[PDB]
Amino acid sequence: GLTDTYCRTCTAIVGDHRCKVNLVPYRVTLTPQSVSAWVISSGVVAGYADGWFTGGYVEWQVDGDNYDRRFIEQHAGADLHILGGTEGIPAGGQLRVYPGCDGLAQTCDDKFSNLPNFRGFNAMQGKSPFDGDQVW
Amino acid sequence: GAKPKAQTVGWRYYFDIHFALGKKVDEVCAIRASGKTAWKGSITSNGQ
Amino acid sequence: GAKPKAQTVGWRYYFDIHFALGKKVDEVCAIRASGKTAWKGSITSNGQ
Amino acid sequence: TGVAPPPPGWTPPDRTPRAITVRRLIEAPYRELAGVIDPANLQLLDVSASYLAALAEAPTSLSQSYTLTDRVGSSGAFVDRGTGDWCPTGLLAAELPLAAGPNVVTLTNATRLEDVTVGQAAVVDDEIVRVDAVNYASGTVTLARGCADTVPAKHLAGARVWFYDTFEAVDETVYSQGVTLQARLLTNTSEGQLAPALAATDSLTLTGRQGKPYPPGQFRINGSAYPTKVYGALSVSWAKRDRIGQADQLIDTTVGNIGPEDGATVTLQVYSGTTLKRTYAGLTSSSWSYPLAEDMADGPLQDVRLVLRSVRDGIDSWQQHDITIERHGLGFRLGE
Ligand SMILES: [Fe+3]
Repeated sequence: GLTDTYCRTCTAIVGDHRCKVNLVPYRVTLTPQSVSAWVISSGVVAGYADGWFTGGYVEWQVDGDNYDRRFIEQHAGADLHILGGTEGIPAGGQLRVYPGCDGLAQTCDDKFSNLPNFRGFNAMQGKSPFDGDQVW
Repeated sequence: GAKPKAQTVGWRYYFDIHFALGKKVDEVCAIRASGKTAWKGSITSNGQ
Repeated sequence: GAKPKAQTVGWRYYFDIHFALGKKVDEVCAIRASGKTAWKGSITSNGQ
Repeated sequence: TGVAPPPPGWTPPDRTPRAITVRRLIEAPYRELAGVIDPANLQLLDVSASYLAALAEAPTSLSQSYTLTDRVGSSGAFVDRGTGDWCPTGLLAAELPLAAGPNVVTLTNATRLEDVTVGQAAVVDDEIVRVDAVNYASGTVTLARGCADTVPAKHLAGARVWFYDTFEAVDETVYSQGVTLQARLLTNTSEGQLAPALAATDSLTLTGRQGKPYPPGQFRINGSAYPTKVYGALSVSWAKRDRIGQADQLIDTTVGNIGPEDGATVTLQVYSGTTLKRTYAGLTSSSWSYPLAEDMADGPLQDVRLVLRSVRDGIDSWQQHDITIERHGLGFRLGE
């Protein structure tokens, strides 16, 4: 139950109750062009910069009001890499894809402008104690 | 010759440190250093 | 009377210490003490 | 992978001593020697004795003090003379007019303003002044003009003010007048000392500042200080200052006579704007009037230059008064 570390990165999953970032505007609905064993390719995402979707997840409706979610290893051009393979993904079903946050403060503010809620500690201190040996 | 106009017997060191006490806290009561009570009181809102 | 010819403000201490860093080592890069880089470089053979 | 590691490490302090950018050299007046040298040794000091002092500003907050290095002439090896603390200083936001008595001036880019204390001796350009009041927040201080062995002078905006009192580096060695020195200031930090190769150099010419007698004090003309308007009869009043009696006390021009000095007199030069016409020496009174005999010979002098100084045994004061005044009255300026 620690769930706390004094590191540079955000230490928060994009969209959690701590980031307070609304992903609904960033939702993208698309029909995949081609599905392979490990790669799902679509031309619509080809218009975004490389790594835009890295760290995001893909959710689609299985039955009723329940959706199955899959994380994305990497995004490059028109090809998306799916962790654990693409098995179970419908070839023509409607898919919802959300972006992913790298966690860097520059990434957090330039893309999402959520710097005030940034949970990371970029440049407060790395080691400096007040009971060391020589300050200089 | 004679006693200097002034003598540098020691230096005063100033440092500006930023630190965190953990997760959200309600009230800070006192600060103790080297067994001497430096400050005692109570603050419940962001301030100086 | 007057300012002494010289004043002993401090002493300089010299020590000769022999120590081992463990088993065989390939290269020693730098030495850091009290947060200050005393020496940086690289040596791969027995020498001064 | 997607995540990237950001820089944060330890952010080591950047001590890396720098050379001093703001500094100055001065000659110690009799005021400090009186209060720092015992009478037995002081009385044996000849009139030609001179002492050297230096002032500097901290380039970074990580520097505690600096080392003083100097040598005689342009050749030889520097000999360490000691270390000194940083001298508080500031910049004048507005010009300081020529006027005796307290004057309110605002300072910009002030450093170590908190440590300043009232009654200290402050030197700007070539004038020594005394602080009367201080405002920490706004950096506004009141300065007494024309104190010790100095006289008021025009100081344009941007002049540097030094509060050298108790903040000066002094070389105890005694140097005779006329010798030129080369000295450098080396910064000191916990990481070590600045390498001399990077230290700025400067030169100063000694002038026996302590030896020369103080100039006259209260300089009032016809009851007015530095007037451009006088109605006819010319009356000039001056004060007699004795350096030995004053000792370490700062006395401005507004104070009355403090007695003369043994063998010290007053000399006045009368000019016609560019040319020297009359010269009165050996003056011992506190006032002088232009004799009627020379009024017709020189005729009307609408533009009159008044030069005042003190001389003893042919030793003229380092500074002097000089102003060109305009006369009005009957026979003077009836073109209007
Ligand atoms: Fe974030």
